[PDB]
Amino acid sequence: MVGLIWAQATSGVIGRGGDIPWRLPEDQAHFREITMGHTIVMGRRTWDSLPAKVRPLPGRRNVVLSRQADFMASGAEVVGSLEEALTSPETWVIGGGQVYALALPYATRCEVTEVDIGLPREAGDALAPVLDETWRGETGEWRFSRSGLRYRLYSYHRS
Amino acid sequence: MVGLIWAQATSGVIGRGGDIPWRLPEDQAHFREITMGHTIVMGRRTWDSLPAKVRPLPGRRNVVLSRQADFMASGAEVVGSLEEALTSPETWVIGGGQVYALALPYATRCEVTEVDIGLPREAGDALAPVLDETWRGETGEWRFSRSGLRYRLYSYHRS
Ligand SMILES: NC(=O)C1=CN([C@@H]2O[C@H](COP(=O)(O)OP(=O)(O)OC[C@H]3O[C@@H](n4cnc5c(N)ncnc54)[C@H](OP(=O)(O)O)[C@@H]3O)[C@@H](O)[C@H]2O)C=CC1
Ligand SMILES: NC(=O)C1=CN([C@@H]2O[C@H](COP(=O)(O)OP(=O)(O)OC[C@H]3O[C@@H](n4cnc5c(N)ncnc54)[C@H](OP(=O)(O)O)[C@@H]3O)[C@@H](O)[C@H]2O)C=CC1
Ligand SMILES: Nc1nc(N)c(/C=C/C2CC2)c(-c2ccc(C(F)(F)F)cc2)n1
Ligand SMILES: [Co+2]
Ligand SMILES: [Co+2]
Repeated sequence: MVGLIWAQATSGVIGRGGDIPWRLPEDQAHFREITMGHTIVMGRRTWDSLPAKVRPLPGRRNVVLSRQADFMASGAEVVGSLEEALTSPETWVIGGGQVYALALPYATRCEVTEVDIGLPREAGDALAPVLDETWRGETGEWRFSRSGLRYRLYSYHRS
Repeated sequence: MVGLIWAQATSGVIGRGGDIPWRLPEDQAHFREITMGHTIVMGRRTWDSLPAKVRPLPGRRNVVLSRQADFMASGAEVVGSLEEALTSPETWVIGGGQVYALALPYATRCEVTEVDIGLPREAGDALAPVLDETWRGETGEWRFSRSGLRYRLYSYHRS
């Protein structure tokens, strides 16, 4: 099982300026629940976005994709291809835009948090992947984050 | 990864008289999508409940759990303990009531369809397992089947 997990604005923006223009504790808790115990695969830029204090994310096999053969990610594995990272029963691809696109052919689940923020797309933004017809999606109810933004979860799935 | 998948009335009834006392085509398509490609494990009574013309379920490794040492299920593997049945990247336990109770301590996910049908629990009924607070899951909310019944999906997980 390869899954993708991401949060996006309604416009599809998932990152900007190397970070994320919102922060929902409730979604972070859902992210921890879904990924705990499993492999997490992330691009190098997303690894760079994690403060050294918090990485590797605990209780998970942290894997970083990089084309730099000598890149060092203390507490993680750095691999040069996505296929190397797929040696567990569950692998969660946790970003960013480039790695979601690369991992989509391998995936059977996308856990997508939609953030009710009106965020027009900018040059340089990282964007969520386009999901074609093969994906089956249950659209959850709008929830109120304590941050003030509404959000809802889509659990997309395909065989 | 061991998951349980079932559809229940709100009361918890999943089976009666060797049958499922409703029809929900959207749930069947959902069950097909989640189980396709994977191992499916079922108790002998559930295997018996499938007409020979529609078993084994296509595209899945069908496994039947029975205490009869040399029971034959043409088109499936027969095992005498759930543990022999599991061997998986991904196994879905597909019923019925006895096998769900046996399998729950090994499960990390339950995919539950709840059918809004006023079905009282009756002596002899097959019942769904009742899930702890340790099973964290969203809560679907009510959808309308072309069968005319109302239904919703729960995706339970525990870390
Ligand atoms: N909203 C959300 O849910 C999430 C948002 N984000 C955001 O996403 C943004 C970063 O995403 P993005 O900019 O797309 O960068 P990524 O995080 O996708 O990392 C891109 C890097 O991954 C490596 N890489 C990419 N493709 C390959 C390949 N085929 N083979 C080997 N290595 C590869 C390269 O590393 P190198 O350059 O070292 O070779 C590349 O520079 C940030 O803003 C971040 O905050 C991230 C995760 C979740
Ligand atoms: N709504 C739904 O999602 C579903 C509903 N159903 C319904 O459920 C009902 C059947 O459920 P149920 O009556 O509980 O029967 P099960 O389908 O759970 O089969 C029970 C049988 O499995 C075998 N078995 C049970 N425990 C063990 C064990 N520990 N070791 C080895 N073998 C074991 C025995 O077979 P033997 O007697 O051969 O030893 C036992 O008779 C039917 O009405 C069916 O339609 C079924 C699946 C899904
Ligand atoms: N959600 C959920 N879980 C399940 N384990 C099952 C079925 C298990 C098995 C093998 C008999 C279903 C399901 C599928 C098809 C039908 C219908 F063919 F009768 F229409 C009814 C119910 N649905
Ligand atoms: Co699957
Ligand atoms: Co898990």
